[PDB]
Amino acid sequence: PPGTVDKKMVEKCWKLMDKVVRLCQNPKLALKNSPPYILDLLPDTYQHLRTILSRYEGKMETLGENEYFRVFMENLMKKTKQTISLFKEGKERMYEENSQPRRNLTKLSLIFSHMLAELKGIFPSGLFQGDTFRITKADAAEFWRKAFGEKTIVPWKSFRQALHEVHPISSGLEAMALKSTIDLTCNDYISVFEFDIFTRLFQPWSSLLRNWNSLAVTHPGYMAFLTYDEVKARLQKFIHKPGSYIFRLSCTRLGQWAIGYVTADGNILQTIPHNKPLFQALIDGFREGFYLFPDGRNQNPDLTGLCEPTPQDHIKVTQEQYELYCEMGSTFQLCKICAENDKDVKIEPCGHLMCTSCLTSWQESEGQGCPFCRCEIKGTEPIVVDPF
Amino acid sequence: SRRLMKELEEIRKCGMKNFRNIQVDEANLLTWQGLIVPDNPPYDKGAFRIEINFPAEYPFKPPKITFKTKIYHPNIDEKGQVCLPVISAENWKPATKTDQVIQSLIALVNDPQPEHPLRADLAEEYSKDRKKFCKNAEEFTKKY
Amino acid sequence: SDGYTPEPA
Ligand SMILES: [Zn+2]
Ligand SMILES: [Zn+2]
Repeated sequence: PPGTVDKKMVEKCWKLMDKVVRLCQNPKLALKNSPPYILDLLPDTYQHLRTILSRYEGKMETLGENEYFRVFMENLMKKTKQTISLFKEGKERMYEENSQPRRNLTKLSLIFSHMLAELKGIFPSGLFQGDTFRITKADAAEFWRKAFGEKTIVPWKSFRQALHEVHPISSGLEAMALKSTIDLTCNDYISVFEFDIFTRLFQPWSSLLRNWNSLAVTHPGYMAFLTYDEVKARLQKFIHKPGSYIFRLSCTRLGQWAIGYVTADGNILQTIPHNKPLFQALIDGFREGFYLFPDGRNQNPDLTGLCEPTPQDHIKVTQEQYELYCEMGSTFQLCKICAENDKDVKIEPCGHLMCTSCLTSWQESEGQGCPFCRCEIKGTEPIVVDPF
Repeated sequence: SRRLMKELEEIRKCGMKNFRNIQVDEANLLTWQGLIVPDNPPYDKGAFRIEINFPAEYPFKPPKITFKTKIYHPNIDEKGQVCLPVISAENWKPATKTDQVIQSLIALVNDPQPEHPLRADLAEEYSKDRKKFCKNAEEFTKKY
Repeated sequence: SDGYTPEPA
């Protein structure tokens, strides 16, 4: 239940963003022109937030009680804080190169990029329009109405159940995987925007989850949280194996794919297929000899069979397949102890981070001191304190 | 629980030696079967089967490592039970990855130095009897 | 910087 929003909160958040902006202008990182483009995103979401504050000049109560705007603002501060902890957590390894810290800064950057997309999507020109937000693919557009009416955002549980009615979600881990795919903003909430994107990416709706398991969960080709520059960097090791390719979410064309292949002449190119489902693109490209080695791999999964009335049976996907898939995204905000909830507490005398849920779960079973350094607890504290 | 599934891929991915062939149907995740291969001391191949048993409250209570396929060693018991610190209450911390325990079990079989098993009528032979001990340990691994 | 090209021939 995210609370009411008001200028003081928005400005609270704006100070934490500036902190993050200051962390990233460090030259040792040269992020001035790195794909998600964080030093452009924070200033940009800040500047758009002011616009929202302007359009609601005098209607700040209305705005402040908007479920979406409330969930948004909560998540924006949560994420600007993960970032701050990230730089503090990993220290100099941040200025390394190809390091986990920096790997996570990019995942986060990618999230900020999506967050700002969703924001501009729901608050075009500053005015809230989520209740009239136009889902692109009519079939999905129905599912949403008939299930959330004009709702701009729904809890993961509500969405998952609503979806299960029409697209059976096999089991436990499948739902988790499906979630780290649709929850672009990573806030356990699914927005009408987040939904429109996902339903475009994995069209046609008629086979929504079949497509999603064949293209993303299992397909060695699919890459999660990758930017234009990381693809180029990844395909580098196959620059001598023309035909090697990988695909991912386009960042400047949300809801569209970006395929990166190595050419005959040994170059790495990237394209955003026009008017056609990813799999027709991948089948055709394969047939035409362009896409042959998913992430370098020699066997290229057959996607024919995502075609015509009542298209085949459901591929089997192990619990291991889903686990490996989930480990693709986020995770760094996750608590090492349970590996499922966000770290939200910093044990104090020492300093270990962990989800409050576990801290509480350990003490209740009488576990001596800190779960990490079995040292005395004394007091807890926010992983990242509010701006002073 | 989702920590088990992470713990799993943790060891599976890192194909450590000494520990090969890992078993467990992903419809339980609570019981783990694996095979170990020593080095320094006598011990060698055969049927060195283990089974890790994670209690419902993992990782808040440590897992129990018990041998399902016989062996010698001072501290290790005949029922199967074993006894190392890192996986024993009063010393256990929920942070530790199973990974590093099935490696602190290597410093048990290989180059040992136990305190006292659950039968002095087995323990006392090492303090003075290099013959029948080190023998029925380099022969025992072969005859079973 | 970047570059998205047309779909393969
Ligand atoms: Zn936790
Ligand atoms: Zn600690």
